[PDB]
Amino acid sequence: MQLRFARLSEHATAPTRGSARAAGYDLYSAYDYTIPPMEKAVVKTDIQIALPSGCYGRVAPRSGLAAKHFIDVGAGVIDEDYRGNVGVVLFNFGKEKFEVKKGDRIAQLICERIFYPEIEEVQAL
Amino acid sequence: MQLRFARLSEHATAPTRGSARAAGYDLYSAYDYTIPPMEKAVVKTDIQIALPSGCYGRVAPRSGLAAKHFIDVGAGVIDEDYRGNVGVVLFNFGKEKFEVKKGDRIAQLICERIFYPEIEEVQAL
Amino acid sequence: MQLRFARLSEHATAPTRGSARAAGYDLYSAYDYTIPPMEKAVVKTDIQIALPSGCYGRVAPRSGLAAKHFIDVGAGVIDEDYRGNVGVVLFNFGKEKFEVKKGDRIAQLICERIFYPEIEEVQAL
Ligand SMILES: O=c1ccn(CCCS(=O)(=O)N2CCC[C@@H]2C(O)(c2ccccc2)c2ccccc2)c(=O)[nH]1
Ligand SMILES: O=c1ccn(CCCS(=O)(=O)N2CCC[C@@H]2C(O)(c2ccccc2)c2ccccc2)c(=O)[nH]1
Ligand SMILES: O=c1ccn(CCCS(=O)(=O)N2CCC[C@@H]2C(O)(c2ccccc2)c2ccccc2)c(=O)[nH]1
Ligand SMILES: [Mg+2]
Ligand SMILES: [Mg+2]
Repeated sequence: MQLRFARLSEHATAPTRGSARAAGYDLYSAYDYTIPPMEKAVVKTDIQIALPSGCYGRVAPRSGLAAKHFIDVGAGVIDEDYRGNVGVVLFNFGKEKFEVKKGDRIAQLICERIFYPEIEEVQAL
Repeated sequence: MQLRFARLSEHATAPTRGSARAAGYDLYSAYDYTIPPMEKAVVKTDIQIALPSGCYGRVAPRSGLAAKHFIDVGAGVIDEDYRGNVGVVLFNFGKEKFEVKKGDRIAQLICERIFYPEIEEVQAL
Repeated sequence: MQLRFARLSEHATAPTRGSARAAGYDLYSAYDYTIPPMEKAVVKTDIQIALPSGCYGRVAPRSGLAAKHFIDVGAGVIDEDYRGNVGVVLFNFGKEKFEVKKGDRIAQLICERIFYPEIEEVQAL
């Protein structure tokens, strides 16, 4: 099934995936942020998504931002039934401030397949 | 396609999942920990788990603890055959200490589906 | 349901997985690196890989390095069609430098199953 989304404001950008077999859709900041050194920011995308059945959506790092600028992505687990505004929690572990501009790609969204098991307690395994 | 667990001591709390389609089961600390700024702790759950076949268990961040308190989860890959005490490695990148009380939810456990491929070397792909 | 790889230099070490049900294959450094406290390094494996169809390759942390040495892995999303040198972005959040010696295992490679959905914009969910 498809990944669907809707744009919660005009500042949102539709996620894109250039390559057919790329693991994730690019997520774009809907706003300017300045993240000082050793600080975190929630970067809003102003999109809502409806994930396909049988996965969650992992908000995962973009490789170049980590290797060049020491940016990481925190949190990241979007439940299959989440319909709120997707926020990317960015961590700037670098020594200088990191600027996000509206329309910058700042993370990717991977549809990771998972089980939804029932849980059972036993005395010992 | 059940997740089974056992309590290794009476300090453990059975993992829970509120929504049927949340990605993960909440893991609870069995102990109090104080994590100073820019430090790590291994927080013990005092549970052992038996993951379903075809996945590993990812210990992943709770979204709120990351966006509000700059808490991140390190390590996180529990192999399908692991039967030891589940430990959550918490990183506090905040400027203030972070208190874990016994019984606090500190991470979530996601059953992520994976392959177990054989490996082969070639001269060049 | 083969993972295929090729060595790009003679400094590369073939990835290994000791347990049949371990989530990932060990990745080994091709070089010596010294990572200062609160810094990062891109550790080259000098291998290229060809992932099985239906997954991407997560470069994930080794549990012991995170809980003992405060090492974490950045980036980590290797697309199914990536044929370049696999680099591991290591973050040293410890107060002491961390030494990587050529031949050390520095991360694991997990074949995470994923969907590759088409994307559809709707006016609202
Ligand atoms: O990385 C993630 C992980 C989960 N989710 C979905 C849950 C987001 S949230 O439901 O949990 N949420 C939306 C409104 C408030 C809160 C929040 O935006 C937030 C911002 C600031 C302080 C506390 C919470 C948020 C956003 C992104 C990640 C985590 C929390 C994301 O969007 N991104
Ligand atoms: O996040 C993870 C990832 C893997 N595992 C399973 C393997 C845990 S462990 O086998 O690898 N382990 C138990 C004995 C020592 C070690 C440890 O508790 C540890 C604590 C402190 C210093 C060194 C090792 C541990 C626990 C949790 C994560 C990583 C290490 C977890 O529980 N949590
Ligand atoms: O963890 C990852 C995530 C993705 N990839 C594949 C893309 C690697 S890369 O194509 O994107 N790459 C190869 C040459 C330059 C770049 C790089 O080696 C790099 C090193 C130093 C600065 C900037 C980029 C790299 C390697 C690993 C992760 C991120 C960048 C990895 O190997 N490791
Ligand atoms: Mg506006
Ligand atoms: Mg995953």
